[PDB]
Amino acid sequence: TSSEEEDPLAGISLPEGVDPSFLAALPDDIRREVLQNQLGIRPPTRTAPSTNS
Repeated sequence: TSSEEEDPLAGISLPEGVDPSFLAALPDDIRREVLQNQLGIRPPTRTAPSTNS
């Protein structure tokens, strides 16, 4: 991990419910895990509505 934590008031692009404290304080592994699996949202370009969700 790093001390460089992303703050929610810093206008960072996260879905609702997803707070960056556990994302920045814990590794990037479970960070992408919780984003992709829970919300189904993809930061890369959406070309398929039937995504991993």
